[PDB]
Amino acid sequence: TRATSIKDVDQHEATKSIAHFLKKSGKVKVPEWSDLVKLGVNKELAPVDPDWFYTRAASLARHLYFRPAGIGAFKKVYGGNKRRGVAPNHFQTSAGNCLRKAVQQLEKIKWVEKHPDGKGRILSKQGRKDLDRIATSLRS
Amino acid sequence: SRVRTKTVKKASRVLIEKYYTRMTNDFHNNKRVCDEVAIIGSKPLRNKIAGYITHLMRRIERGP
Amino acid sequence: IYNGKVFNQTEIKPEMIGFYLGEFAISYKPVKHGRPGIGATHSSRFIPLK
Amino acid sequence: NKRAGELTEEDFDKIVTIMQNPSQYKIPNWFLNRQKDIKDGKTGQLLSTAVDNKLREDLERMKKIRLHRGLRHYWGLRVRGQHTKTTGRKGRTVGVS
Amino acid sequence: VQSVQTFGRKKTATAVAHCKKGQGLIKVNGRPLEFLEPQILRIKLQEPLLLVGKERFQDVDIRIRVSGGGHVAQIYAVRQALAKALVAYYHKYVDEQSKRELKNIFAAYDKSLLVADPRRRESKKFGGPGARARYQKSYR
Amino acid sequence: APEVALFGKWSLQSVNVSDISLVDYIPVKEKSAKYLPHSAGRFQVRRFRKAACPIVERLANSLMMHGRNNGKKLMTVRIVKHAFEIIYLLTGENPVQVLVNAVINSGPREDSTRIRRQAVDVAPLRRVNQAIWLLCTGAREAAFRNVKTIAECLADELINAAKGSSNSYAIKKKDELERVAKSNR
Amino acid sequence: MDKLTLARVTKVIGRTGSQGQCTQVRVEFINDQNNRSIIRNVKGPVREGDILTLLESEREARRLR
Amino acid sequence: HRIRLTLTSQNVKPLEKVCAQLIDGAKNEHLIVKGPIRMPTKVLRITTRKTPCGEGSKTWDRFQMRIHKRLINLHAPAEVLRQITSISIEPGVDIEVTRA
Amino acid sequence: DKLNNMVLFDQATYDKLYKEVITYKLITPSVVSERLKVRASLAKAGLKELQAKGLVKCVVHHHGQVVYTRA
RNA sequence: GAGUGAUUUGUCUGGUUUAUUCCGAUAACGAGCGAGACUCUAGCCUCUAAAUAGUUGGCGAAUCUUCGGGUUCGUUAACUUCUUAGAGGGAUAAGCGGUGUUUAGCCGCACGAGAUUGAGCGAUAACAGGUCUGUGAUGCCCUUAGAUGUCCGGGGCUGCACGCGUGCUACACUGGUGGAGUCAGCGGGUCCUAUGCCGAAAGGUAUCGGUAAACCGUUGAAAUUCUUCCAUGUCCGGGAUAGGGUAUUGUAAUUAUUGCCCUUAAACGAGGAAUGCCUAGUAAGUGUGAGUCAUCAGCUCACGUUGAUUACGUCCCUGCCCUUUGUA
RNA sequence: UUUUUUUUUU
Repeated sequence: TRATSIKDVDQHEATKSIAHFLKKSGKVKVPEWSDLVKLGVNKELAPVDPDWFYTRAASLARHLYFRPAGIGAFKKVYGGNKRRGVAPNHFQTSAGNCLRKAVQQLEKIKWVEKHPDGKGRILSKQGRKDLDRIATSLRS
Repeated sequence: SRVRTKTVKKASRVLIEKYYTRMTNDFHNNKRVCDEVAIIGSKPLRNKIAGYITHLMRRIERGP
Repeated sequence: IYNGKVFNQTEIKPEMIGFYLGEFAISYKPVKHGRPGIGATHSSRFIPLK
Repeated sequence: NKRAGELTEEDFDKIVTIMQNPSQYKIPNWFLNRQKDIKDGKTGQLLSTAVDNKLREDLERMKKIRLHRGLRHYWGLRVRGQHTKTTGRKGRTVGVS
Repeated sequence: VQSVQTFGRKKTATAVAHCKKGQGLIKVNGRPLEFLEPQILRIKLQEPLLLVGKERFQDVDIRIRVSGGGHVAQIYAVRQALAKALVAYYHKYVDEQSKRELKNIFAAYDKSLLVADPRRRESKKFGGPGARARYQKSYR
Repeated sequence: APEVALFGKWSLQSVNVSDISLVDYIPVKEKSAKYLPHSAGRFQVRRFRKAACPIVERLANSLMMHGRNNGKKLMTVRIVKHAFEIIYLLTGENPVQVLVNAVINSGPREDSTRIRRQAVDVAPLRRVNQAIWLLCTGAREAAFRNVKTIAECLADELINAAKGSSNSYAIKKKDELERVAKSNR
Repeated sequence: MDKLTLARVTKVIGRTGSQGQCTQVRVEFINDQNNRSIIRNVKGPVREGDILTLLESEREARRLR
Repeated sequence: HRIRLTLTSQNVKPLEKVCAQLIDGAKNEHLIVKGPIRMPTKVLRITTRKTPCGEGSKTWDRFQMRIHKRLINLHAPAEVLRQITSISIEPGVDIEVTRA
Repeated sequence: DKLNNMVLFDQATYDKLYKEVITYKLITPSVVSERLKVRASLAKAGLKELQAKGLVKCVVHHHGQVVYTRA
């Protein structure tokens, strides 16, 4: 009766499972510089997890399940406080290359479509199918 | 605070002296009466006048 | 190079390539301090009345 | 996720080889602290005492050519155009008379 | 179609609860009540159910839509809307005796479950950093 | 009506206040039996309204001090939750009862005022207010620049205070005030 | 060493102290056959019905003028 | 078609008077009239220092101008518009007609 | 005096962890660190091993605090 | 009325009130300004309306499903609960108990959304207070072309042994670092910029839409929540100072405009004598918008989010108001 | 408990 959509499960578990699925599928081509870059100006160090790309793409797909968006919107979604040293913190957007490439890979796996109005990306016909399957797998 | 100014007190005295019959011991009745018997430029002022009129009625009943 | 008041004569050596002319004609004079005056410090603002 | 003590010597040799030849191991030129050297033009990462040696050479170069930045450097003042009226005071209070 | 619509408020957060005849569902913005952040403030959402009894909720479908404010304010608005929706349902389709009982339990536990807290931010006044505080005064 | 348990774990109806003077100033049971110590209520509109605030909520309120931690009531509630778990796991009895005993023992019963000082008695409300203030102050100091976490420090302070041992910060300060006041009699 | 005496506040005489911080009250001993009623100075907010715990009960406060 | 009547003013009373007059005209001509839709008011705030110099306590003057906007939707292809729009008019209110 | 606190388990301390610590009523990284003079990170790493082996029970597993008890 | 007069009385013994607010007494009677009333604002609730706001359905479609349901778009009716903004009601010391001079009123209770929400305005008489550098406001004085007018080119207003004021960032596990997950409001725009593509970033590039409840924008803010590593070490706290490279604004960036990348990594271990602000959605923490703005916010003016400890007093310090009194 | 001063003219 329950646990038939992504909205009925824990979002942390949902992203973990989606990342696991993306890694297992073996169809996601990670950027060469994955182990070489920060994920935005506000960050000080590179990601601790070497597989951060899969988690980031999983989070992108999970949020696309909730609302359509674009690269600019996701830059704010993953942006945050930047510490300017001896000056007060301010909001800073995240990097855009990682977001773009992750969404392009999600398109390659036929999980994301272009908005029919041509103003962003939307979770695709197969994307909803797969994400609901992962959610109902989480079940419990 | 809750001390009524001379504006309210004088208006209440004139109203009681001129419309004693219509003034009962009920605040809503006094308010409705004032609405038509006087032109008051503010609802808070009208309510203050009506309340003091009722308070004066309560004493009038006891004595002069 | 004009420094605002006078033309500082300067030979151009090969080691000055890639810099501005103004970097070689200082516009001010280095400060040598001078035994602070009356206004400095809060103690030394009082003038006797008589 | 390992303590440096649990590493052997050839691990450090590998790391040091990478550090001295970052360009060989696909470390982009924008990752290095000395790119397009003013004298040699080579792009590399200064390490150990090389950093201090290069700092000395840079200051000496500017001072010798009498660049404003070098003059300020060897005068001991701030060189990035900060206000020096109120901050940076590391001296002794001087009284009046 | 047996349906009522109530609302709860707190600070700026406002929640609108639509409670119809159903099989015992409660969904906030499409998510279950057990996965609403912050985690620690989940017993606050469960409190109406705990006090009244899940048996008096299992006959309705309450869909809540909340917006404005912050996390804590939205939690409080949601719980208030839930309580008011149940009371309104029992008032419009169940006996006044049961409605009175429901109001009695809710008011005995917490008054804010039914009556909105009227506190709102006070405007800042010049000469100080906030509503009441003033900038430091130097007397010399 | 179901029994209300703090955090859904600790029973309130089994808590008793030894001090008759503080029975009506330490709200624990009956109307004060609340599931969470986070209730966004107005306890300062009138003079003695704060006396109706649940004691656990007062603890959480007083733990969010030193502006670094100002306004973080969720973190403070989590801290009290973990401290209560440590209390139960270490002593064996109801952590709410432990807190009540600590509050009973931590409040001074005689103080000094500037009327050189003059010894005066302490009203029950102030006795409770200082009890909470001293306990939270002791935990905060113990956890600063220390490996022990704030929850662990809070647990130790409550345990020692409840036992009356002169190792808790609050008990030491309480005895200090009474001793000084006894001199100014 | 005087026994801990519990006393209920029968009435509040009024505020006192240099800054008006203390409260002069009248207290009546709880466990006392004669019902000793005296005047005390109290620190902190106190109201009628509050039970104070006097470490020593012999002292009496000077009545307010 | 949908004729849009946009009436904007800085004073509520004249604006509502004109709006009521237009609504009454349309109803009298038995037209399909859509009630007055009230757009959120626009508040323009200028906060300035009162002093013309830099001296004294720092006191600020808070000026604000309010703009109220009313929408009226009409299904009127006949020239009844011309009449209803021409008769009603009042200073301080600016009305505009659009062929949406 | 600085806390000369070890980063990895010496053998004697490792055996102490399996013998004494498992009997403590309250088991937390801070207390075991103060007992065996071990970095708190090591303390909780080893407590994870103890939990995996089943000699301790987790009671609180917050990111800001972990609490274990004797089994 | 009282005094020759300066001047008094009115404008009070007393009680009360935030209040020269009222009751009352009264050689004064009758009035005015100020206070109050008033305007805006915050609640909570009922009539008007909503293809620039939305709901409840109905109807298509596509996912999962424990088969009974959940989620999701794309859309023609009923309705305004939510949204917007007009019109109204609503609270007043009116009801009950106590108290008080049969008053003015005060305390508590009840009813209630609320039993003092915050601002604006704000008298007589003054200050040698600030402003001639806001002004085609201005007297007098000075100057008027080897100018104190005006423009053009450079420099300075930032210059640094030092003293002071307002501040920002911190000194750490109530934490920092990498993830994951989520909630605003005031308001701005011809300039905002969606959205594609490139770039590690900064940013670049083709342009949609919008002069706006229509688009930016469901304004996906921070603090906060959950996880991972770090553990009392000046260290993964702090990020000053400095080197190199690098985008962008602009005629021009040197005396570094600002931002980005790598590197260097200082004092600081809770701060003496002193001293400021503050009573509830307040303090404090936290970010956002606007002003300034070609570029540049650590400033101010506002807005929200998280949200307390203490007191509900006193005249002891600092002052203020009224009366009596003394005064060279 | 202690608590001294305040240039000339205007």
